[PDB]
Amino acid sequence: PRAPRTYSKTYSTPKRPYESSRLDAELKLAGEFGLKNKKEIYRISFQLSKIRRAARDLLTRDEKDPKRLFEGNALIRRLVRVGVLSEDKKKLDYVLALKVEDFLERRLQTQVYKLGLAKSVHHARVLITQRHIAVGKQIVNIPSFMVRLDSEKHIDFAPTSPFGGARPGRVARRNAARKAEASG
Amino acid sequence: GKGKPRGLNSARKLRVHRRNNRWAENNYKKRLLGTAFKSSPFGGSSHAKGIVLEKLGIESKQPNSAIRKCVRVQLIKNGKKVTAFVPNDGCLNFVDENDEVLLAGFGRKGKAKGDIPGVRFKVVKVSGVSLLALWKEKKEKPRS
Amino acid sequence: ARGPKKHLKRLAAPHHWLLDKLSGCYAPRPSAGPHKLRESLPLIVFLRNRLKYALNGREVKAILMQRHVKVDGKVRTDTTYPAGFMDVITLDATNENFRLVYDVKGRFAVHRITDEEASYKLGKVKKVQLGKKGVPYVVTHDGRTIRYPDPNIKVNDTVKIDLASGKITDFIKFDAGKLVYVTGGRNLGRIGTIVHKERHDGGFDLVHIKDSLDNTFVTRLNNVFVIGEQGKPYISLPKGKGIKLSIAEERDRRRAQQ
Amino acid sequence: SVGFGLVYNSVAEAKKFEPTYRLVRYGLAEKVEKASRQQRKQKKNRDKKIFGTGKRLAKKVARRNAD
Amino acid sequence: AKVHGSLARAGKVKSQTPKVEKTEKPKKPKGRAYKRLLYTRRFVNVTLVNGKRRMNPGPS
RNA sequence: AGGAUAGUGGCCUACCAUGGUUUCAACGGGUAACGGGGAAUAAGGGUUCGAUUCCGGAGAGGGAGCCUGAGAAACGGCUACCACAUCCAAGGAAGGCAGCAGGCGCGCAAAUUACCCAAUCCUAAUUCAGGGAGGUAGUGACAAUAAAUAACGAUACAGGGCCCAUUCGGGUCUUGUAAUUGGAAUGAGUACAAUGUAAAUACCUUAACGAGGAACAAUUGGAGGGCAAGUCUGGUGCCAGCAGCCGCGGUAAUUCCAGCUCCAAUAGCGUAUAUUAAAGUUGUUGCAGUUAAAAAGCUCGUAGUUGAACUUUGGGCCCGGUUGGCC
RNA sequence: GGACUUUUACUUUGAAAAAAUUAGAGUGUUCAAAGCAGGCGUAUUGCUCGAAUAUAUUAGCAUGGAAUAAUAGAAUAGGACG
Repeated sequence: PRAPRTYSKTYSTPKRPYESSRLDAELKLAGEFGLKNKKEIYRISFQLSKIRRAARDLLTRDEKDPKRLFEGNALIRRLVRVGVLSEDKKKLDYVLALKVEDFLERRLQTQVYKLGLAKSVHHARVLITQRHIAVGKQIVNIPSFMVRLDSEKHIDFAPTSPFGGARPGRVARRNAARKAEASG
Repeated sequence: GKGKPRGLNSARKLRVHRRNNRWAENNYKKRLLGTAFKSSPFGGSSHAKGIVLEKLGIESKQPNSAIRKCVRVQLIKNGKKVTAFVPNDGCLNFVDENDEVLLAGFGRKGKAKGDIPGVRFKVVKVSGVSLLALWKEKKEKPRS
Repeated sequence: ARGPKKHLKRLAAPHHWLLDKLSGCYAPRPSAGPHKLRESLPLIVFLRNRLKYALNGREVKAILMQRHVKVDGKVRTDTTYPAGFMDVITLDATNENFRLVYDVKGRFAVHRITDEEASYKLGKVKKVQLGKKGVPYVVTHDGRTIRYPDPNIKVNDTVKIDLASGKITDFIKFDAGKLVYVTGGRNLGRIGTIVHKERHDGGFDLVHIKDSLDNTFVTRLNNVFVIGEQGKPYISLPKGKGIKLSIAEERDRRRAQQ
Repeated sequence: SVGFGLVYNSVAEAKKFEPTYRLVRYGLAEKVEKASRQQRKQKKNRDKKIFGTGKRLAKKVARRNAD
Repeated sequence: AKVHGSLARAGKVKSQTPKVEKTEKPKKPKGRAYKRLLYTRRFVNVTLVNGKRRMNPGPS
C-alpha cells in the first residue's frame, strides 16, 4: 500500500563482453585513475551515453525550438557547473564529443592527486575513505564526486583529522604512548 | 502482386493470415497450447524433486565411447519417469539410491546436450545437498 | 464496494494538494460539504502543508477545537472540511484573512487579505429554480441556496455576498467582454477577459478567452468563473494574475529574484 | 547538528499542547504504566464475552462451584 | 542403447589421482590494488611484448 | 394492458404479430484469463508480460435466502443444505484466516505466533478512547545506491630525456623491478555517551579500545576456437570424465583429475526454465514459393479485397502578416 | 428565430483524457539511487523561488478545408425556378 520506492540503476553492461581492445583501454583508464570496478567505468559511460542521446535527438531539432533552447541551455549549465565542459564551448558539438577522460579528471580522487595531497591517486583513494579530507566544511568519503568548482576553490584537508591538524593520529597517540612507556 | 494484399480495408485478411502462419511458427504454438503445462513432465517448472529408483550405464553416442552413469527417477507431483545425468566423477557413489534428489534441465530446452541420448535433465541436489559441494568436500551428505 | 467510501489513499488524492507520496500510505478524505472532492482544500492540508502552523493532525484538531478558525463567519471545527474555490477564512491570531483561490501552476494559493475582503466573497450561480410556494431561488458553486434575488440574475452570473448572511452585496451578469477566472483544465488559474463564445446547442457551451498579452485559448463555460467586469476585479489577485509564462521566462524571473 | 526547536509562551502552555512522550522525556511528567497491548485486548475480549456488572454471575458461579 | 554397463569404474581417476595441495603465499591485493598491479604488469612492465603480448608464457 | 421496482425496461405476467443474430465468424469449446493505469525490450514498426502497492470488478469453504439498516444479499451477521472440523459430566453446544502473526500439507518456489498507535489516516456521542488499517523493529544476497579488503617515504637493481660529451663516470630527477625497512592511517568491530526513536535497536558524531599482512586472509567461472586467458608439471589411457555448438580422451591429453601460472566480473559469479532484442527465422514497414519446404490437376463462382478518364482551370485586382534584405 | 440544411471516409485545431510511473526542470539525501525539498537574513521582528513542462492510441464532441475514394440527383420528367 505504501507506494514503492523507485529504483533505477546508473550503469549498463557491455553489449559484447570480450573485446581485447575495449578491455585494455578501460584497464588503462582504471590503472591511471585509480579504480577498482568496470562497474564504475560502465556507469560513467552510461551517463555519457544518456547525455549523448539527448544531444543527438536535440540537435536533430531546428534552431529556436524552445524545447531545444531550454534543455540544451540547462545541459550547458550543469556541464559548466560541474566543469567537465569549459566556460566557452556551449555549441552542443563539444557535448557530442566529450570524454570519459574528462569525467574522470573532474572526479575527486585524481583532482586530489593533481592538487598534490596524495602522491598517488591510490593514496588519494585511501585518504578519502579514511576521511583525511573535506572539500567544503563537511567531510566526504566518496571518490565519485563530480565537483562543482566551488568545492575546488574550497578544498582543504579534514579539519577534524591530521593533515589539517586537530588530532595527532590514532597510531600517533599509539607511538607517543609507546615512547612514553619506553622512557618510563 | 507479391501475394500479401495491400488494400486499406483488408486488415482482417492480414490478421488471420498471420495467425495461421504463427501457428506454423514454433513457440507461438506451444505457448498457446500449454504443452509445457499439460503434456510436459515438469509442468513448465525450472526444477523438480524426484525419487531415484535404479542406476543406468547409458553408452555414449558417437563419435565417442564412454558410459554416462545416469540414473532413473520418478517425480512426486506427477509420477512420471525420468532419467537424469549424474554429471561428475564419483557422484553416483554419492547419490546411490532412495535419495529425494532435485533435478533440472541441461540447457537446450527439451533436448540432449552431448552424447547423452534420451536425456534432457540432470541432478543438482541430494535431499538438499548440492553435488558440487559433495564432489569437492565443502560439505557432506545427511547419511539417511 | 457495498456502500460509501470512508478512506482515501495517497495517489488517489488529487495532484494539486501537493501531498507527498511518502509519510504513511493514507490520505485525508474530504468529508462531504459545499464543494466537491477534488477542487477542494482540506483544512488539515492547509494548516499542515501550506503554513506549517502545525506539524500533525493532532495539533490541527487542537487548533480547530480551540476555535481560532472560522469559515463563512462560522467556526467549522472539522479537520477535513472542504476549503473550496474563492472561499474566505478568518484567523483572530495574527488578525489575518486568507482567501482560497487558484494559481496558474494549478494549485490552491494562499491569498493574504484583510477582514473586509474576507467579509465579501464571490460565488458563481450554478442554477436557478422556483422553490415551493412560489419562492424563486438560486444555488451557487459553494452549495449556498438563496431566495428572492433579482430576476435579472440568471445562470452563469456571479454574486458578491455579505458573509454575515447569504444575501447579496451585488451581482454581475455573463456577457461578451467581462473579466473571468478559470477553474478546470490546463488553464487552471488563468484570467483571460472574454472575447467571444459559441453555443453548440446540445452540450459543451465553449468560450474563447484571452489574457492581456493577446494570448488566447478556449475553455468550457462551466469551468470558467466570472469575477466582474474588464479592468476592475472585485477582489485582489495573486502573483501572476493568471498569465502562464514560458518555462524560460519564469526561469529568468526567478534568476532575477535569485 | 540540526533539529527543530519549539518554545512555548509558558510551561503550562507547553504541558497542555505538547506530546506526552516529549514531556516525559523532558522529565515534566510521569509515563503511565500499562500492561501488554495484547493483555488489554485479552481482558477486552473477556468482558466482551461477559454481560452486566458481574455480581450476579459471581454469586451463581459460587452456588454452582460449591459442589 | 547399452543402458547398463561398467558402472563400477566410477570415480576411477578422481580416486587414483595423486593428492597434491596448494602451496602458501601472501594474501594478494584486492580490487583497485589488483587492477593497479595488472596495469603496471601489462604496460609499464614490458615483461612479454615479443610480438603479440602473451600473458601465461609457458617455459620457453 | 397490468404488476413489481426506488426507478425505465420481458424485470415478470395476460394476450397478440413471428420474429431476432449469423462468413463483416453468430453460437459452442478452451484459457497456466479478472480487466485497466502500466513493466521488460527496442532505430522505427513491434513482440511479450501485466494475480501482484493506484482505479474499477468479484468473493469470504460451495450454493441459495433474508433481517436490521440510508447503504449489505454483509459472512471477523443470521437460516438451511452440501463437504470440513471441534467440545461433551452423550442430553446438547459452537465454527467458518483468500485479515496479522503462526502451523500442517502443496511443492522448485516464499519471513516473527514481536512493539506501538509516536506519526498517515479512519471511526464514535467525541480533541481525551479504539484501530495486526497503518508505522516500527526481526528474518531477508528478490531486486537497486554508495563503497573497504589496502596504501606512503626512503634502501639492492633496470631505465629516458639533459648536461658535461673529461673514456663505460656522475648520473642529477625519472618510474618501475624488490625474503627491504620504517612510519604515520583510519575503518570493520567494540561507545562511555549523547543523538536516534512512542521506548527503543540501528545510521551519523566522537571519546577509550581497535592493522603490516599469520594480518582483519574475495569469491565465482574459465584457459583449443566463437571467447581473453598455458605448447607448463604430474596423473589418466575413447576408461574415468569434460563440453551450450564444434569437439577433447584409444600411454607425450594445450579441453579430462590435481599443482602452479594467467585472463574475465567482483561481494557478487554461475546454473535451470520463461520472455524480448538478435530475427528481414512472422516480414504492414519487410520473408519465400522453377530446382533449396512451398503455385490448388484445371475451370466457374458467392461473400471478401481491388476497380478506366472526365464535371473549377484561369487570370486580374487589392489587402495585410513571416522571412531576410537598405538604414 | 422561418428556411433549404443528399451521405460518408479523410485531414487540421481545440476542450478532455486520476494519480503514481515514463521523459524531463530545479533541488548538494555528504556523491548516488531517492525524495520534493530547500535557500537567504540584521539569525530578536524574520525574508524567500518552489513542487514546472511534455506525452496521452483508437473511439466520442466541436472543429477550417475541400484534393483524394466512392455516394443519390431531372429522361414512357409525378422537373426547378413561378
